[PDB]
Amino acid sequence: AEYKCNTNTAIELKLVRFPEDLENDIRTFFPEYTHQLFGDDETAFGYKGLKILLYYIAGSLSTMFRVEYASKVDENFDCVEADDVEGKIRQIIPPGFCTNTNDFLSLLEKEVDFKPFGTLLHTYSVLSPTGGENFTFQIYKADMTCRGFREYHERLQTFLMWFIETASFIDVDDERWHYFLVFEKYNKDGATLFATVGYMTVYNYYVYPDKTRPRVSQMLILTPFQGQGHGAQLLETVHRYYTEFPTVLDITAEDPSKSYVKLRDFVLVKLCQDLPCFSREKLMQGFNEDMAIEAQQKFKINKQHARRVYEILRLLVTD
Amino acid sequence: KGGKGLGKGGAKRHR
Ligand SMILES: CC(=O)SCCNC(=O)CCNC(=O)[C@H](O)C(C)(C)COP(=O)(O)OP(=O)(O)OC[C@H]1O[C@@H](n2cnc3c(N)ncnc32)[C@H](O)[C@@H]1OP(=O)(O)O
Ligand SMILES: [Cl-]
Repeated sequence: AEYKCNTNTAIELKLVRFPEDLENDIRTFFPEYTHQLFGDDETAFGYKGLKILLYYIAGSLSTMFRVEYASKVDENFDCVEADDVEGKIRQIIPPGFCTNTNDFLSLLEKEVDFKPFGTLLHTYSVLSPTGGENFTFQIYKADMTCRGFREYHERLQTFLMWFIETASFIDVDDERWHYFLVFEKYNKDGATLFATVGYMTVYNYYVYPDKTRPRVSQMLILTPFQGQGHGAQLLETVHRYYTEFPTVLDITAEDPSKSYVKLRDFVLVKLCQDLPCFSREKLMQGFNEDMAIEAQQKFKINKQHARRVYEILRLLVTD
Repeated sequence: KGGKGLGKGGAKRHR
């Protein structure tokens, strides 16, 4: 019974910039979902003191994968075999990971060579109000023409399984996939390096005869960076990106979560708040179609979402 | 795993 383990707490994830991050428990985070590998019960059988280590170098996401345990069942005395935990994980990470912290640390030495993929879209800083540290972030649009992107995306996509309930891996040969990446800049040994923060995949969905309606598919801000404004920056940058294309109608999402809906409401209200069609005097007259029209034309906001924007803003202007 | 253009084609969790 001590040989059944919850895989949501057994799987230990780290993003590593400095050798000491390996021994800092603050750096470790845990899946929200493991049911797609370990079933509805999210349990692995056969091991006491199970640790599934998935450690990633912060930028490149070069991977160390190790399964550790205190003891395990012996089919000779227990008459049952332990679960193939190692095989399950290898189903969703690419080959070539290292298997010990020595080798992982040697890869960390050259992490300065890691550079962000694609075209720079936006840079922003979180400036200290109090004379402390400032932090600097950048958003890129990347694709499979970028050297090393294909392999990096394979390392990255594993994180969707832990954090998006119904995540599936996309067909990267499909040319309608767009990729948006968020990086934090940081210094180490007098150099400047890039840490992966999160990303979004967007499907450039065809609307006959000659338009598209970009569909937000998979969006993830990695645990350590959540609730700090990055998700909002990312969705805003994405809207701003597609706003330059007349052939884009507006932007939607694939089966959005409650938390995504909340995020989207936040971003879209911010974008629309000072538009002429959403003035207080207009809001007080009730929803008008030209609010959807203006939101679509200015920011590629879908009509359904423009209506929510109206509701939220009407509530804001009243008591 | 999902059909064409889908990234959320996996299983829901049923505790
Ligand atoms: C639906 C899809 O396309 S995929 C599913 C979305 N992804 C996931 O659920 C994966 C796990 N979660 C995440 O990756 C992230 O937490 C995201 C993308 C949901 C949100 O990104 P974050 O960087 O954490 O959000 P950010 O800090 O920019 O939030 C901006 C504002 O949006 C709203 N908001 C964002 N997340 C939430 C939430 N979970 N609940 C309620 N409101 C939220 C809030 O108003 C927030 O402001 P606040 O922090 O002052 O309350
Ligand atoms: Cl939607």
